[PDB]
Amino acid sequence: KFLPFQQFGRDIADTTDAVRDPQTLEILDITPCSFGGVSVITPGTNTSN
Amino acid sequence: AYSNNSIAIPTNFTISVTTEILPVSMTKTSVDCTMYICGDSTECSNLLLQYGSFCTQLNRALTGIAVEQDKNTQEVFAQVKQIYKTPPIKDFGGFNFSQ
Ligand SMILES: *[C@@H]1O[C@H](CO)[C@@H](O)[C@H](O)[C@H]1NC(C)=O
Ligand SMILES: *[C@@H]1O[C@H](CO)[C@@H](O)[C@H](O)[C@H]1NC(C)=O
Repeated sequence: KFLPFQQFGRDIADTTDAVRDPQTLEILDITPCSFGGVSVITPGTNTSN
Repeated sequence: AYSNNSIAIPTNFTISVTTEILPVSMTKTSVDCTMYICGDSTECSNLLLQYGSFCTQLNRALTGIAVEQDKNTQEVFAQVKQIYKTPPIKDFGGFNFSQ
């Protein structure tokens, strides 16, 4: 519930998780995407590629 | 007390049971390096490489923590090599194992 006297929104980490348009008042939350790191599972080079 | 001749010997006994908790594995998170450090940005791939491949010495070890987590729960519980089962009739000479 957004009280109609605030302007911005920031959960934590200075994350400005409230973006609103002057004409219409809507609240929103911002989070980084899923994303993933990688690792290669290789048997012996001399065995197979 | 004591002198040149004395000793104490028990006459009765009492079986006792006591727990001993022990951590074995910990829920392992898989946190990546780029997104966290830098999300989707045009300069994300250029300024990131100025330092080098330090993410190689960052995410390489995190997976090792994860794998070692299950190796801890494999050697602990999977000691016996065959899975047994108690007889259908519970008759152990008076002992109760229902708990
Ligand atoms: C890998 O395979 C090659 C065969 O070309 C062999 O000469 C070498 O000793 C092997 N190395 C290992 C570590 O098995
Ligand atoms: C068990 O211990 C009690 C004292 O707690 C003792 O009086 C009794 O003799 C012991 N049991 C036997 C079989 O002696």
